[PDB]
Amino acid sequence: LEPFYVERYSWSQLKKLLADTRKAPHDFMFVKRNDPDGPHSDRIYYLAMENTLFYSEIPKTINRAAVLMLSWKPLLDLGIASYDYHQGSGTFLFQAGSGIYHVKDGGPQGFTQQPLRPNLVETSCPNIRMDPKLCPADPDWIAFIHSNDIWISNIVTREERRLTYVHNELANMEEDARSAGVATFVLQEEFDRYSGYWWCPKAETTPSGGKILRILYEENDESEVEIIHVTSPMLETRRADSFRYPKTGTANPKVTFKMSEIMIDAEGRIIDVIDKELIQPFEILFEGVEYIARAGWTPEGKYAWSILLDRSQTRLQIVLISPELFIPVEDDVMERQRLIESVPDSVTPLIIYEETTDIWINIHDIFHVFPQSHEEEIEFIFASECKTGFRHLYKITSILKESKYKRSSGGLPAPSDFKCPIKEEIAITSGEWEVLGRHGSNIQVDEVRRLVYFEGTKDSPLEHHLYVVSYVNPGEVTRLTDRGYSHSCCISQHCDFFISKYSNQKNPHCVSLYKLSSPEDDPTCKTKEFWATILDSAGPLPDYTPPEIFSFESTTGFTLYGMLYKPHDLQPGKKYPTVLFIYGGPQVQLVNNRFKGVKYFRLNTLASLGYVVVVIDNRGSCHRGLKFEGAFKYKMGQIEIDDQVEGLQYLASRYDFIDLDRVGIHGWSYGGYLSLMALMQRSDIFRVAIAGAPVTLWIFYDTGYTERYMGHPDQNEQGYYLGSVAMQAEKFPSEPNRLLLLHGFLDENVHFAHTSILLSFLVRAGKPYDLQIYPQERHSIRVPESGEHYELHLLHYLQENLGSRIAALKV
Amino acid sequence: LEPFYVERYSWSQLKKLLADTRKYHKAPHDFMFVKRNDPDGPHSDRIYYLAMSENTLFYSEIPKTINRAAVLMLSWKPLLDLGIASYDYHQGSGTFLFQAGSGIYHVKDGGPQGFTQQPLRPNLVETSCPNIRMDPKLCPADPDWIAFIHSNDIWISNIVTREERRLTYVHNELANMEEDARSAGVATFVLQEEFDRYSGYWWCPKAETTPSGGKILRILYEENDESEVEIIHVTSPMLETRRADSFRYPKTGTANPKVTFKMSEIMIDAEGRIIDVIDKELIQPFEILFEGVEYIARAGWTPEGKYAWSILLDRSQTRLQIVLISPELFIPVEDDVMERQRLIESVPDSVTPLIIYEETTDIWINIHDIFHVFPQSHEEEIEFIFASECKTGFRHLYKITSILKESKYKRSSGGLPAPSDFKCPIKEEIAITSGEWEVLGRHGSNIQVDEVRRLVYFEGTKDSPLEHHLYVVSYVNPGEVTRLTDRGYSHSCCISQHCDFFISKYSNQKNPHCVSLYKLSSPEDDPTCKTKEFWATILDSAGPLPDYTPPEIFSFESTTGFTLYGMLYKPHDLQPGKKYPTVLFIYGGPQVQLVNNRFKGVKYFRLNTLASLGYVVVVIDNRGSCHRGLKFEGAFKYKMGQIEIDDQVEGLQYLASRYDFIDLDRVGIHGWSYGGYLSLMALMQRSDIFRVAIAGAPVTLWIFYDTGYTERYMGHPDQNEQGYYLGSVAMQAEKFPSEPNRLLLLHGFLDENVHFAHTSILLSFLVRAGKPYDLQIYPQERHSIRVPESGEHYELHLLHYLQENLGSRIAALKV
Repeated sequence: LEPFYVERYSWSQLKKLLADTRKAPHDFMFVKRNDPDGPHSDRIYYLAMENTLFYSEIPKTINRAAVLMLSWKPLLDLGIASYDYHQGSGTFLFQAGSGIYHVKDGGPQGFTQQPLRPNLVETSCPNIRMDPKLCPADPDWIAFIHSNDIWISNIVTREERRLTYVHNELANMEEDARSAGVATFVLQEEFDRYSGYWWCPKAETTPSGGKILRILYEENDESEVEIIHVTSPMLETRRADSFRYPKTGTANPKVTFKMSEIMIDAEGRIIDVIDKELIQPFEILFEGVEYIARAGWTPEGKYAWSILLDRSQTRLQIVLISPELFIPVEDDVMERQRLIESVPDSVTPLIIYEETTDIWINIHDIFHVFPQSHEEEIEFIFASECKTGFRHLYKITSILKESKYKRSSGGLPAPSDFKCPIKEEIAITSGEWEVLGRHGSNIQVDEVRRLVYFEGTKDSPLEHHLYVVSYVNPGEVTRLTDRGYSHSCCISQHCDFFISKYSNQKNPHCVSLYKLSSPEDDPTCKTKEFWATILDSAGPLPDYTPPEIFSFESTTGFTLYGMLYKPHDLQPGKKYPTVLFIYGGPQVQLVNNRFKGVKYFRLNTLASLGYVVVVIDNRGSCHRGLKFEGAFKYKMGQIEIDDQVEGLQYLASRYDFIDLDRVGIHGWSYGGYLSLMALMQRSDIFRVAIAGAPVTLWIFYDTGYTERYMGHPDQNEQGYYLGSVAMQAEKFPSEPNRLLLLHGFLDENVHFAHTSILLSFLVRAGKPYDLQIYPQERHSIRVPESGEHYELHLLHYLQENLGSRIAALKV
Repeated sequence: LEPFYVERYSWSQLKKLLADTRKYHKAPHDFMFVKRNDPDGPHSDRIYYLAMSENTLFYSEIPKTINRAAVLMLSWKPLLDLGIASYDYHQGSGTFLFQAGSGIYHVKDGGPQGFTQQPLRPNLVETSCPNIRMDPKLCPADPDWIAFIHSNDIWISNIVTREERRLTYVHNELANMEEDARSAGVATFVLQEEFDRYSGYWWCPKAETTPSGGKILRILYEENDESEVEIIHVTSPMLETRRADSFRYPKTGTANPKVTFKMSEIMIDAEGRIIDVIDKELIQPFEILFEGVEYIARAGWTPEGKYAWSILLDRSQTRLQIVLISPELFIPVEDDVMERQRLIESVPDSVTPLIIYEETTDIWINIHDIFHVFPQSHEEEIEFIFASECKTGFRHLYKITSILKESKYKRSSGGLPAPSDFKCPIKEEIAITSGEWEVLGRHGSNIQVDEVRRLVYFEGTKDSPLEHHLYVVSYVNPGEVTRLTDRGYSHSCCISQHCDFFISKYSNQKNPHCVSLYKLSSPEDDPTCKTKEFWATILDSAGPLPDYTPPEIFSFESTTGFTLYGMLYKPHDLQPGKKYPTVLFIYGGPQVQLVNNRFKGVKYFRLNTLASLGYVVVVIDNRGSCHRGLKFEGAFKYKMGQIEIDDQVEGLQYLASRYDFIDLDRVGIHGWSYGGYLSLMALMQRSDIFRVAIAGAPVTLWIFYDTGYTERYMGHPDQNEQGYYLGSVAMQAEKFPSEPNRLLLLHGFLDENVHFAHTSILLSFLVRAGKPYDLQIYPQERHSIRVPESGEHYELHLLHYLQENLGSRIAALKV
């Protein structure tokens, strides 16, 4: 064998090649036409290219010889991120820039043929308005956030009112702290729980003959949370912004629950508002809870629910919270004494389902609730990894029992006093595969036919196929998407059509509309049909040779998957240099059968310079159950590279053109962390390491993430020590050219402190580094000029220290 | 000629190279002479001084005669037993006062109670203060009393009655940064970094006697209000915490601190106990009495304690004033408006500030520590000696006499004073020195005045710009400036208070720093004439250092008119036929001369270590440097960055003709602070000359630097749009090389002077202009690199960078 060498370009010549070589539809919704005679069945509304609202028409019959391309009809007159709806009126609502707008299409006021004009919601608010949500009960009321407080605005009467008076926007950060109706830093980053207020879909009637609308919300008080100083984006000022960051082992925000009551008289104006806190403290009612993972209302509207975790995140609880638990707020001490006794004892919180595990609770969106079937029962579907070790739907019926705790007593509650008995727990699915419940995946639930649809890993972990099965008497799981592709699917609310954003490794991404059929003898059975196309493909894209997906049976008893990009125009005899992209952290799988030319376009660019690009999903990656993910608990850093080195040596034996005297590693966030761990642990295997936003020291990262995977720092001092590359600075090479550090100077998530503190110890260890800073970038890179420079320095750094003979000369 | 290429060592090898090279390796200061007054005794004087074994007070015995056959070494008798930066002394009682860490201690020696023959135990001054007590000062009138600062307020403490008392209630320590930020007795950031004025309060040297038998002491003090000053954030040394400390930094063009004089009258009874302390504001605002003044440069008191004096600059630093301020100008602080109005009218209109000297210049005023007031001979006049470049363009001594006239300004009348209303007439202004050379007045250089013989001793550049020398001259009939120090060495000097001895710390390019005592005699026929004699050695030289070839001081007649000096490090073992890679070291900014006849082996050791590995090392002092007059220095006024490289190149090209071993196709440049600024400018302006540029803590953008410096040399930003733009490398990022392995930035992450945002914002524009950089951060370091482990890693990454991108053949291959 004789080593291949890559093109020694200049700096500007590399900028040439990048500069030269150069979003999908989403948020679908279905509305049927109520059309006695006419042709079209449905009219859908969705978001795509500024990025705004489109609509389309679904024909009742198609010429099955030809392929129907559906038309992108524009819904608006002239981006848009997330919209709301109310079918009973047709009332839309959405955000675009600072302003909020509304139209009508479907309901009592017709189907518009042409693009209807966007009518604005006017305001008496001094600041930007965030997170607009429609009330289902009243189609005319909406709610939104303004300076960490909830307002409501009426888009016909033009009547506005501030509901929560918590955040004093004139007072500064250090003294203020509180919020009401927004999620904190942790709950948005680590739990994808972006909103913090939820409308009630019903309204109680008053003695005057009107209604009372309801809004649930949490009240965070971040007073004990650590203040941290990130540098301000305007480097001109030479100042830093103070923002709250609950570091591992420190206090999280003082969470507690609240609820509103808006009396609307017969005319439609607000009578009088009542703001309501809990009957007792959050510590006493919900004992040992330290996070509010999700919340919302029952379709009934009688109970408001919330999923609640303990601090270590090893105890999920689903609790029902009836509005009769809340009382109005009062400064008068003995008036509240009277308010508490008038509320009964039997009106009590109800833990309808508790579960534990010695790994962790992965929080998911899936929680369908059925209408109140029997009197003191609640039928509901829920997902859980706890039982089998894999996420499966369990139909549960919990007895809504009167509590053994009476607050009148004076005594304090025991741990089991709000635990409901279980009538049943029917496992709807089962196996060595999971149901998906994050990133827009959930469950479409037919209640007449009594079915349930879902995404999962049944056919393969590499493909996210659509599946269907009954919830009453469950059994066989019917696949609804063609093999070889991966699918992020959306089913109709009427269960007759479904749309499937799909791609694979060779062919780019598309979208397709599909019709579901069902024999009239048997509701259970369902078959699909290729109905239409919403977006045609980009074809075998020019200059793009993808990687062939490989798997290998690991020495740890797992089928570890991987992507292998081979050098474009392959030379037998001449072995090539090798580069290894990586993330290998929780909540993320890189290797699946999907088009990796969109986001991972550069990997292909490296393949067309003579770099062997390899990618592996080590133990810890998602979509493969709790036991596979759970491998690294308390042991982040320690195992991951050994899986990568193993999977690399499978490619080394099979394909000997991979030169293991020229091995490079690169990644972002956790990816950069492992890239440092690679060079630190395996100096012998790995030549160069390029660390993007490296987590160098786990005591600096937030609670929500780190306590989940590593526990509380005090009870795992070694796991933190071993998992923190900053401590182990002496273990790095005494050889330059092998350690590049890349980091955004304004990083809120993986603080630049990680890099600076690592560098501090690297300096006193006497260890060389190379370093680039992108001073205008936060966590990722969200500016063209920075991104251009990153890629430009990446390819040149590899060229100068891995690929070409000048790099071979440096040793 | 064929190229030379340096030997490639690894990172691991060079670390050992630099370690071993350093495997080997503070002088005395703050001297004082006290007479033994022992006719029978063998010693005339005893000298006290600060030095290291731990920096502390020592002493030696100065004999009345010596064995002139051999060299007498002086025994360093330690005064103490338990770091002392500075110390105070009262001649009358023999009382030492000095901060040492947290505590403020005192001992007695050499006064009326005699001279000890062993160490003395330091006696702590006890305290109710929670925090560390900074800036101790003995009251000259009463050595029982002292003053100090605590949380930016003046406290006084008696060291026998144990009485303590806070004198100012300005800064409240429990309240945070933004909501408070006032101070009394303390010098602000700008006054310490740019003007080297470290104290902000001054004891009135004499005591007034009350009718009862007690006495009044006085402390003049500066009261600063930093409310309007820019609050800048720098990262906290505790990286652990991931926080940033706030402090006040007047950026170029922004608000400076708002200042004023205040006086504290301390009435003490006949027992030594505080009766009452009155705090006194000025009778009119500082804005009105001192029109135009931005900085209180220096302050103090006349010998008699009759007037407080003050040296005052306007914001542009073109106008300087010396103003006498009577204590009668200060009236008590009264909230009661009817009471104040009476206290205003109590003071006569005839009492008024006295601008006893005023001068302008179109270049700038360099502040200095030379100012000597005489005994008051005539009752409505004052004599003094002062230094100035404003007359000839070179810093010289002038014996000014000023007439303390009554002002035409009466406060009574109600209006504001005219610009000339406080200006005294100058009765005479005798020039004591003159020529194209300067007297020195900073970094401890100062005059000593023999008031009996009517002479003045001083340091200057008369013989050479490369050698500081002591001189003596009359101030009555000034003429022959007699040199006292021996030629061939440069001299930092100290003269005895009795003018019969002088100490020198001297060195030269070959010989390390030696410290010698010399005795000053005079012949009976002419007391104007003075002659020295080698009396003893205080500190002996370390002797020419092993493996240190010192450089040679060259010079060239520049095309700009001036005789520019430099230093040349020839590579060790020259190979005729082979041409070496060149490394240009630079500061090349104001207030600094690198090139002079001193031993550069201590500080600039690695310039030699570069030469031993086969690098030519050049250092040039371009137009802007100190010690060559104001005209020379002024060169880059409004033009920083624009002219310095032209001088550096010209010197480099001068060396290239005289020596062909300079490979001009492989030349690098390196420097710190202003050195790093010009190192960036070298690459930005002269790509063709300079392969690599290694820039330490570089000033990238002049609006981000402080008022006191930046406006001195560049004026107000509004008044010099172009000079700022052209002088700011951050604003000209597009003009950098697209070739990598040329630009290297170094910067201390915790820097207070040249904030790291200079470097970060340069990178911001280098990125969005697609230009490559290399970077090293030193996260535990401020402006200069302090921690030894951090310094070694800089020295290492310097040599390796030079090796891979300039020196060795692997660098040549990279094209």
